[PDB]
Amino acid sequence: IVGGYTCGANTVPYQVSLNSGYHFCGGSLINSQWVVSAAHCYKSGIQVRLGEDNINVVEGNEQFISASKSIVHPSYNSNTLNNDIMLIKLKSAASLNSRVASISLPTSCASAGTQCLISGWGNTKSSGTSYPDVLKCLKAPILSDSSCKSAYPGQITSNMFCAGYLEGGKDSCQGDSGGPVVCSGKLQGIVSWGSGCAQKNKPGVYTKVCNYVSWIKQTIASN
Ligand SMILES: C[C@H](NCc1cc(C(=N)N)ccc1O)C(=O)O
Ligand SMILES: [Ca+2]
Ligand SMILES: [Mg+2]
Repeated sequence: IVGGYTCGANTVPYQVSLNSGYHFCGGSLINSQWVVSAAHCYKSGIQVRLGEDNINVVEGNEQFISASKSIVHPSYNSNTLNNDIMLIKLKSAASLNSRVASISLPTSCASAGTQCLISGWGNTKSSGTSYPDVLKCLKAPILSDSSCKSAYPGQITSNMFCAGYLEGGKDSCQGDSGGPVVCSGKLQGIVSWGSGCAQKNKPGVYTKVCNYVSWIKQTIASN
């Protein structure tokens, strides 16, 4: 997260860190056994880490659970990043409490101007590499479809939306990928891509979760 602030220990209970000997992507807990992340975050040997703040120190409240299976959307296109969504089933159900809780799926899509909370342990520098120890937060609004498409001509599909600031200085970044975009208590987006980080006229692009609610439910029900 670039230009954000320190969230505060366990203030974002649904945030998860995907770990393979190091933090490589974020994710969101949607129930005791399932996590939603980005399809481009797929890899074998994933350990899901819940209840984290400082990802380099065991502070208490952490729960490390292995992924039993990862389900990348069948129509995911790695060239366009269309359908950039993946479901991860936990080997064992997580113990839900005040520090580890699930986030609700949306019943309807969010409108432009809606304020959302984006979080993650991704890079905090627009020019260079600097990964934080603790979870970072950023309040950002969903942009109009017209501004999004004007910023990324011919690269925005119906399954994506832009959020952020056109002036630059505030944005999600590498490492935040797969993480949550929560608006009014609902998971509306997944950190997907963007041109660089916090660059002017280049807002972040996110997977539009409201288009996948039926797919998520049907997939979870059959697995
Ligand atoms: C570098 C490029 N990722 C870019 C990227 C950009 C943003 C953003 N500006 N909001 C968020 C997450 C990302 O993963 C890539 O993975 O190829
Ligand atoms: Ca920790
Ligand atoms: Mg990336």
